[PDB]
Amino acid sequence: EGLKTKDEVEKACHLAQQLKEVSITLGVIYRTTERHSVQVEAHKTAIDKHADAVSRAVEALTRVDVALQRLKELGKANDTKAVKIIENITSARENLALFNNETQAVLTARDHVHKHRAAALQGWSDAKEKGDAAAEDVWVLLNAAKKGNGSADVKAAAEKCSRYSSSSTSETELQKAIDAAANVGGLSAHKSKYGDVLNKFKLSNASVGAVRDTSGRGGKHMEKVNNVAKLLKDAEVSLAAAAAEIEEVKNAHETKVQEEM
Repeated sequence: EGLKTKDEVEKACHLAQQLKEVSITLGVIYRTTERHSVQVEAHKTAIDKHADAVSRAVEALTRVDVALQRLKELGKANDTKAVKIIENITSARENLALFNNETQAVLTARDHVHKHRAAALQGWSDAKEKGDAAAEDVWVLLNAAKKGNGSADVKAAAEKCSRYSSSSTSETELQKAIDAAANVGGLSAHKSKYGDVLNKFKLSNASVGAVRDTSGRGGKHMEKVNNVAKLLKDAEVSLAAAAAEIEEVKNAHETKVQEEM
């Protein structure tokens, strides 16, 4: 089986084009992930800045919990001023837990973006390696079809065939080309090669979809980070006051117990 009819030549031509288009279309699709890498890196910087900016609030909250733990040890954590202080600070405690949780979610999303991007890249590279080589195999038949005992129409079609598709490929178009070529004896020797090219295309493309979805979830977590970071910073002065007050309460109960022993 060489390509002897115009129909066989055209099905081979279209396939060779689509296989060669795999690397070009996938590079285009891959390049859409760079904006997501930039976004996640930007989230990480913003988180590091928020972590600095909230640290005085966090320090005050730690001081409060330290003093409360000591009041609980003394059996005096039911002191009405302690109770009042704990009420006053509970929203900030809750906001700190949310900041920790949403920042973690942002950072996991960041990790996942890079991982999906690395897989998209490797998928692209495998797809190109396979696609370019399978297209070369087809071109053996196409070039042979320019000469010999095929029809004049077969030879002319082979002469006309360009290396390149005029538009982007896709899972559907590549598969369409492969399926059309299933009818053609000489091309059928490479069927498994064609399959593996398509599988790598799918994998790369799916990884790019995962980058985009992951990055969208990341952004929504980051909005919550930004909201709660501001609430913590805003509470910093009242948290420092609360820490001093409960320290005083705790110190009074310490000295009452010392002086009573």
